[PDB]
Amino acid sequence: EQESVKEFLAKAKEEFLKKWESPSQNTAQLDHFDRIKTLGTGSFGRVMLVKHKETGNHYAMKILDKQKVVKLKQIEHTLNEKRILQAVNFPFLVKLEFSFKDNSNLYMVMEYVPGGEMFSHLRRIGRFSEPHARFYAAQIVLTFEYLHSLDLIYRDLKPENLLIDQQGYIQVTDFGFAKRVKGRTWTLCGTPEYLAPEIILSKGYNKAVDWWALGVLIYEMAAGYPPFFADQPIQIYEKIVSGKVRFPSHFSSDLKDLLRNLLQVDLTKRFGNLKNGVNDIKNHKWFATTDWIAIYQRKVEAPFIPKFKGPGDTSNFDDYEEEEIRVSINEKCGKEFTEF
Ligand SMILES: O[C@@H]1CCN(Cc2nc(C3(O)CCNCC3)cs2)C1
Repeated sequence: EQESVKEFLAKAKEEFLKKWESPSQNTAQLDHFDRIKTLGTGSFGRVMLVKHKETGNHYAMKILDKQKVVKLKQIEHTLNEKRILQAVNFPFLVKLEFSFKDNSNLYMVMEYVPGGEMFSHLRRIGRFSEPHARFYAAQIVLTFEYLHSLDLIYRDLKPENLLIDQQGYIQVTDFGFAKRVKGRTWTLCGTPEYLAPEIILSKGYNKAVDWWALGVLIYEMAAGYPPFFADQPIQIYEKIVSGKVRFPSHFSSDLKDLLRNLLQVDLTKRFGNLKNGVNDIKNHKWFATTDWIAIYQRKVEAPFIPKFKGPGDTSNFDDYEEEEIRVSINEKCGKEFTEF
């Protein structure tokens, strides 16, 4: 690669390792914030819009229930998420501003991106044109180049995890399955439609699973639906391990060729995992119009800007039952979460 790219990545790794080896802890508390609205909810946590009482700034606060984290075998995953987020720095990653814990919960306080999830915009418009899909895909290619050079795998790429910001660019959120991996890793995790064959088959796997998931994401952005789907997960998995993929006739020949190389069932033949690494993707014909430096510098005009009224507008997120943030009078699971 050009020495300027090599030097960029060498410094990125130096700065990551310094924060990785000495993580920040305990940098706010719950009563520093006013609760506004629930933005999302899952099996062991939720994300709430909050406002800091002294500065007036808005944030997305992820709240994880310690007891549910333990029951669902997510302890190490939640420790990975916070340790990685407090150590990374890249234009297309949502920034962690504070973290802390109390008797009941773990808290990660992230910047609030008001434009909504890419998933909502995709389903409202139907499908993105190839230039629009390519603008987003270029940001993911650069983000994975950064993460993989730090020995990090992301493991949850899908449209719900890509937020659209006030300039129309992507912010990747949700590091719940991200991990530092120097060789292979073995946990079964991720969303069925996006899993690579080697995860489904219980093999030791590597960063090539993120490049498979980028093929699924680019197909879904340009078609409007993912390439492998079915009513039951087991039927999705049969489709994935065949890798049989039919493309819409409106796909360009260059898009089909890129996708056959990202959706390659043999991980040793998959683009992103060959001798030339990410450069097989950056130099592919489907990306011939992409100015990689201009994208990184945020100098390209975006395909659209979300409609919203201000930094606290929630109109691009959906409505959930509003539940208490209860804090037990007694400490739960203190040992398991000592390092958080
Ligand atoms: O029963 C034994 C006593 C403690 N138990 C720890 C566990 N670890 C998992 C992991 O999935 C393994 C891979 N790394 C992510 C977490 C599931 S149970 C195992």
